[PDB]
Amino acid sequence: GRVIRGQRKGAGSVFRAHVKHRKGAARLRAVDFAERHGYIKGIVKDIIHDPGRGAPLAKVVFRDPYRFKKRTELFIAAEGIHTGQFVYCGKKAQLNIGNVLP
Amino acid sequence: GAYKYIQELWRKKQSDVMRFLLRVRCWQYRQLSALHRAPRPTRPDKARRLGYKAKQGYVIYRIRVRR
Amino acid sequence: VVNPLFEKRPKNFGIGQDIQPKRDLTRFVKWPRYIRLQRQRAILYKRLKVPPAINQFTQVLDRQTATQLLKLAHKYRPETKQEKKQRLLARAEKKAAKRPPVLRAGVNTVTTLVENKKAQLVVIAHDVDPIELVVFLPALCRKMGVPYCILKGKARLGRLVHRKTCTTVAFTQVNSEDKGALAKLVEAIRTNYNDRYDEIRRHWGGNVLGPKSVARIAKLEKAKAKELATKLG
Amino acid sequence: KIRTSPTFRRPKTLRLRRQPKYPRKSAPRRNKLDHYAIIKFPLTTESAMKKIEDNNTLVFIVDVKANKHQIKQAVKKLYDIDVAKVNTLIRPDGEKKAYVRLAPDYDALDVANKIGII
RNA sequence: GUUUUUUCACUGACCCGGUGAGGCGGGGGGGCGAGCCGGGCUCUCGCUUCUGGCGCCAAGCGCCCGGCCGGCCGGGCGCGACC
Repeated sequence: GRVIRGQRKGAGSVFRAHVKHRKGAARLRAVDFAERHGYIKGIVKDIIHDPGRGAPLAKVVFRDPYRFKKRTELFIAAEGIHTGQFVYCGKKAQLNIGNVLP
Repeated sequence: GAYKYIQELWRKKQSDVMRFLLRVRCWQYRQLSALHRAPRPTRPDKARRLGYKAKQGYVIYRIRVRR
Repeated sequence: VVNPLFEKRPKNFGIGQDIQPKRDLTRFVKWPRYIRLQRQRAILYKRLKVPPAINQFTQVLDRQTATQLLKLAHKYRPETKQEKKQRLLARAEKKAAKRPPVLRAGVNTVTTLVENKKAQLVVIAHDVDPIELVVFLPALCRKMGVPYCILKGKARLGRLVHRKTCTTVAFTQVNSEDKGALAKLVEAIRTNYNDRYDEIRRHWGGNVLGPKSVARIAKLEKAKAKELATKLG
Repeated sequence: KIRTSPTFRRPKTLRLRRQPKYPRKSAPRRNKLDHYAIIKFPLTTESAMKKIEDNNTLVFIVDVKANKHQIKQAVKKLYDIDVAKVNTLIRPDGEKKAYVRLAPDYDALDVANKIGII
């Protein structure tokens, strides 16, 4: 017989995800010395809508501890997070909403 | 001659010395590419028996295939 | 004397305070594949149980005997390509109007003369890249009663001859003024290599964990031993 | 020397230049796009005669591989006249037509008389 | 006495994740608390939380050498940034 519709989805090329207007892979900040032994502080710049996703994203800006650069990450926005809020990261970070820690 | 000793040495592949050497060499060649140039013959007496002469223009390539 | 405009400006290199200084990071370099491969090949010889016939090459002649051995071997170097031609000239003007003793090189020559009782001392390099070339030769020297020694460097053994590397070098015959100097070496080499071959054949190598993995078990056994050291009183 | 970065880069080695022991070809090739081969013939048509008379230009059929610069410096050598500008087109015949405007002090029809078109 | 198999572990074959493979493991140095009477030890941390700011390309100290008349001028090394 003919190859069925659920079988045809694994080949791709029609059933692939529509990722043209998506803002990027939403993920946590990568673990380093600061987030492993202390905390690092960043700022929520804006909260954007990611297409094909009910959750909003937050663009959080940190500063690199080794280079004079500003690093941009896309977190998934906890409810209650506003812009201008400082988001802390690491083992010694306090326990508040929007504050990642182990 | 040393070549007769190396020849009878390679016939004891189940011995401790040869099972150490074969395992570490298999690990080393597994970390390289699928085809690359060896700088010299690994097994010189057998290369010599098969027709390798250690002079200019004789090239040795080491290669792996899937079983 | 001092200028009041010369301030002292310290940098607080804490977490999140200042940008870190450009520190030494040789441990955390992503090394190339050949460097990484040879470095963790050097660790596998410490981890895996090395059989004694390969482990015996790690047991080596020490720092002061090697200099005496090479000092003796410098008097019996083979001729270069220049003295080879000069001897052919000297033979020609000898014809117009005895072999000196030299060093003998090559594992195929050394094995044959050890079998034929011609060698008086054998020097074997410790870093032969296929170890099958000389892994049988300490046993062949010990059974035929020929004194053998193991030396740091096929390169340094390859400087006695005028080549890149040499694997084994045999003293077969020496001069009469250097016979005593050779016999001085032969006694010390025989009491270290040929006499202790029963213990050489039983000494497995490697089987050593890493420092990070032995500190972890040392702390654990320290806790388990201090339990007994403190709960008894 | 310390490793400041955790990335190993390939060190820049010395690169020598080509010093061949023999040239691969014995002689340089002759420039086949010569000043005579680049300009084939002019047009004597009534559409080109008005172009010569009124606009002080000359109309040539040139080689198809020719730039405007090459056409300019080719007219300046064969006919000893400088050029205001060169406008080229490619005909449906396949040939390249060149309108070559002369300087205001040179007169195109008095150039055309000595070359033959009239 | 060979060998069968069950469990507890190890890493080094093999697998996964992260990263621009950036501070990993032990040790040393400094600070806060329990306690013994200035000294060795159990412990911990080593510096950032009121704010939609800024933060790199060394300050400082020590050691040398180099040209011009202890004084002009300009370099390198170590600590700073523990082994």
